[PDB]
Amino acid sequence: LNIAKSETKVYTGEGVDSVYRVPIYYKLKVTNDGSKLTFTYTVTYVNPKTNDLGNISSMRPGYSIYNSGTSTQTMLTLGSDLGKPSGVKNYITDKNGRQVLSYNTSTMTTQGSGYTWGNGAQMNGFFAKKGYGLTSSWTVPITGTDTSFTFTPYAARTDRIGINYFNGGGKVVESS
Amino acid sequence: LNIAKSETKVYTGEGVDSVYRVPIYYKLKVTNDGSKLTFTYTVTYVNPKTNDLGNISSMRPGYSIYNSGTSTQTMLTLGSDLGKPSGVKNYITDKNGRQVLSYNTSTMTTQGSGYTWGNGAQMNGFFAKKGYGLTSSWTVPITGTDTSFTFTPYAARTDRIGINYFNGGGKVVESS
Ligand code: NA
Ligand code: NA
Repeated sequence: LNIAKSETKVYTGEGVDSVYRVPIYYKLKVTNDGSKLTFTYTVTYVNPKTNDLGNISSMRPGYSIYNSGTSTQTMLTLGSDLGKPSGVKNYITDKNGRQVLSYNTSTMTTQGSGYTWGNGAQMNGFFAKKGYGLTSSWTVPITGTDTSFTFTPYAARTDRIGINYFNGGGKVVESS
Repeated sequence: LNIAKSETKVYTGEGVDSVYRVPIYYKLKVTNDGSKLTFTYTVTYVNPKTNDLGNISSMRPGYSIYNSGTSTQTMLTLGSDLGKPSGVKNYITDKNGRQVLSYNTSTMTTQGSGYTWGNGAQMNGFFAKKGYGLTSSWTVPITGTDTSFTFTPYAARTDRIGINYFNGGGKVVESS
């Protein structure tokens, strides 16, 4: 049938460098070959649309930027049929996306998999006033040493589900 | 050696029912038997510490509460060596935690696994002014049909990593 061997989508966007008051841009290229996704992520002061570099003539040579945040600032979230990310290659690319030089490879660390459940049950005042409780239970298989988890309690009246009576206070966090 | 066959921890906390201005409580019991974690989650107006029901005599019998939020309000996050959660049993428990009746079982839906990378590389003004870019790349294996993902771009000066130049605007989201 001569089906495509890969499909690639390119996303761009922009923000503002607060220090020099100029636009800063990102480009995210994602390629799907059927076996794996390949991500290529670039931060630059060159507009991807016009290929023109912004006016940063006053930018000092020692000024430096990161393209990633702290270990707790999630940048990538993956669906259930995507496996474990590889190491992250870091490098400097020229105006045409070609590698100028490369730095040390980074390691992906997970913040964990998040879950919720639908068709939530409810407890009425008739039961509540008897001292009854609304209870949910589930099990989670253990496949190795890292059995860490976090749990966020939730309670809300049925006609205003958005207002959490616990408001984020009593979060349960368990290491290692 | 007669090693314990299981270990259990019980977490409690409290919030406020805005409508009736009374404390509302949660209890989370987590049991580890080596093969799986078992979670038991209860929302109630009975104080777990004193075993005393708050004053909700004015609570109308038709008043109802949920113990969970929307499909996007993450309540449980699991570490890398924890597998896929089972179905969630829903039921009403009495003052002593015994089942009074049960409702329909709920289904856990994942919000995905979150990731970040450390040892982030940096680009200096000398390179930026050449029209160069800071680039990271990685691959992700595909094991099924759901290859959805989200990506949040990030850029910050190296002496103030906390201020994201993209501020959350250009988030990349891909279905199904
Ligand atoms: Na964690
Ligand atoms: Na998703």
